[PDB]
Amino acid sequence: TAHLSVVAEDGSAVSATSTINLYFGSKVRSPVSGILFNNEMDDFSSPSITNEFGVPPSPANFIQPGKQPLSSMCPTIMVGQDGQVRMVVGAAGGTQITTATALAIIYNLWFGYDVKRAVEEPRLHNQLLPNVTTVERNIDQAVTAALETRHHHTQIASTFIAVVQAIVRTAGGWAAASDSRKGGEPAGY
Amino acid sequence: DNHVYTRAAVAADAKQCSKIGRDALRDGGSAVDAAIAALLCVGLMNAHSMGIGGGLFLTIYNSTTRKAEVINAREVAPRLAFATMFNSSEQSQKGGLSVAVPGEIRGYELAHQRHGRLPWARLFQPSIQLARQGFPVGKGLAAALENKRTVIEQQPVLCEVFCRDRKVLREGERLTLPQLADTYETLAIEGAQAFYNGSLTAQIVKDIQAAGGIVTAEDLNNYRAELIEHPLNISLGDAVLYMPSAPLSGPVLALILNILKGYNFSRESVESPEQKGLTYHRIVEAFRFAYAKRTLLGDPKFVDVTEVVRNMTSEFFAAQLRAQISDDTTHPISYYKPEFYT
Ligand SMILES: *[C@@H]1O[C@H](CO)[C@@H](O)[C@H](O)[C@H]1NC(C)=O
Ligand SMILES: *[C@@H]1O[C@H](CO)[C@@H](O)[C@H](O)[C@H]1NC(C)=O
Ligand SMILES: *[C@@H]1O[C@H](CO)[C@@H](O)[C@H](O)[C@H]1NC(C)=O
Ligand SMILES: *[C@@H]1O[C@H](CO)[C@@H](O)[C@H](O)[C@H]1NC(C)=O
Ligand SMILES: *[C@@H]1O[C@H](CO)[C@@H](O)[C@H](O)[C@H]1NC(C)=O
Ligand SMILES: *[C@@H]1O[C@H](CO)[C@@H](O)[C@H](O)[C@H]1NC(C)=O
Ligand SMILES: N[C@@H](CCC(=O)O)C(=O)O
Ligand SMILES: [Cl-]
Ligand SMILES: [Cl-]
Ligand code: NA
Repeated sequence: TAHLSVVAEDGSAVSATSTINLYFGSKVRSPVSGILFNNEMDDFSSPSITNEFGVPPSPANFIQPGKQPLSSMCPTIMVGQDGQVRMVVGAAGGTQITTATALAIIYNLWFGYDVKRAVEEPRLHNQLLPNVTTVERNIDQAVTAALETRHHHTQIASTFIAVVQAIVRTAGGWAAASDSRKGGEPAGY
Repeated sequence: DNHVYTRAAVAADAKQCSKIGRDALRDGGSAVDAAIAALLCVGLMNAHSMGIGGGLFLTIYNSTTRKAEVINAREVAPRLAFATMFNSSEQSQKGGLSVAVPGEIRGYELAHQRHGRLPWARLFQPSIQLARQGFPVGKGLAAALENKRTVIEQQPVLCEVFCRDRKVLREGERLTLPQLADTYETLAIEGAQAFYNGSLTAQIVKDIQAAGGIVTAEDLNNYRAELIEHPLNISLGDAVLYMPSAPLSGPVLALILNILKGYNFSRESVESPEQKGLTYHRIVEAFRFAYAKRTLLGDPKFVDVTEVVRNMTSEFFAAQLRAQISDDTTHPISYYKPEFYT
């Protein structure tokens, strides 16, 4: 998955999230065209596959011909009451996409973190099943303590949680940030 | 340098692709032109993540009409697919049978028909060069190559481009994508039809089937990107948030944020350890309540999600869930009432 955010000079905007699903998709590359094919069929639920311990299938997300599989993707554009874009945001990184997108919005909109900080700020994730709270390596450990004393079992993500690209309107114009977890950098004028 | 820009901005996950997007804007492109040009480049530099073999969604806001739209160009199950076609995760994750019908290029075409200002071919030009000339492998791709070292090294058609002397490329080493360069060139000149009903089509079907897949020419001919004029929105303060409904996770996002909005988070919510710890606790619980309802979601053309989605975007419902969040404890799974049937 990759997320990209754009704001043009006229104030129009695009939030685009694209994916071939797992790393290198199906692992099928065409020797002639070079196209690397998705494994998006894996995003369906299957009745005979035991996905996770104690997690049943979701019948709403079973394979039918012509059906699109459920996705965690959520490319978002926030617009102010005056019609001007306020934030362009989304994420990559599997089931953590939605939680990470929520966190980036919370961080900027409510906690007052500037866009770069909103992107770089440590994240955490819980998706109910499985039943564990994952936190990034550099999270404020007072947060970890607050969670554990409230009976969350936490564990630390061996790499990182998601990748966020974002743009936010400021008095100085359009502030952009790409996530250092993957190494991107924005550009503009 | 600082990444605050007076006029326009592109935030991609590779520097050169953000730049390519930015140049398109400079040369008179719309935000859509820039997004397509940048996406084409990301498909090269982060080929593990996305590309013309996959699918996407675009949320687009027009500053003039003050309207938002969504373009759905996500992959679909092929016409020969069925509910019980897979019996292990390995079957659904590897090989041609794991492949759904790619929508990427029809999505770029629809967006471009609606919002493009630059010529189609111009959007591909810088990525054709890049693929043909080569580029140093970035951090993100390098870690992805390391992660799948084994499968890549043992697969000669992937190692062809993703190795140097039989071993996966590392950060700094040169990656060239000479076949994709030709493919991008054909796309630029013959348009989207080359992929779906044109000079690339039969080779696509052949590659997918040779690897055990079931995609046919008919699937490609029939794929359509979909314009959604009324995306999901929620109201947050004086703002509106536009995001895609099912089969994407806008409704999950909506529910998380509507749960949390009744706590009136501010700078104070994170100023002391006491407030901060409680705040992050409340976030996790909102995540759990929202993921509970997620298991009822699916493609709305195949499954009736009208009321589920209605609830997931309702502030009242979110308030009902917030009132069940205990400030002193998390709860067992059943507490959140995950549902697998209506
Ligand atoms: C899985 O089992 C079903 C039912 O026997 C069968 O139709 C299908 O072809 C099998 N698929 C694979 C990939 O083994
Ligand atoms: C917004 O729509 C109007 C008319 O519908 C059009 O003139 C304008 O170019 C559009 N903006 C973009 C960025 O497509
Ligand atoms: C292209 O178009 C039509 C159906 O749209 C079909 O008859 C024809 O065989 C297709 N050709 C290819 C190469 O897919
Ligand atoms: C939000 O969506 C609802 C239902 O489709 C509708 O009341 C309204 O027009 C939307 N709001 C905006 C600002 O587009
Ligand atoms: C929606 O929410 C209400 C509670 O506010 C509940 O009675 C109803 O069952 C829910 N509907 C669906 C379709 O889940
Ligand atoms: C889930 O984690 C919570 C943490 O307290 C615990 O209460 C519960 O027993 C765990 N297991 C289930 C099945 O909910
Ligand atoms: N294919 C998944 C995302 C996979 C990933 O980011 O690793 C989705 O659309 O939700
Ligand atoms: Cl990304
Ligand atoms: Cl190639
Ligand atoms: Na930045």
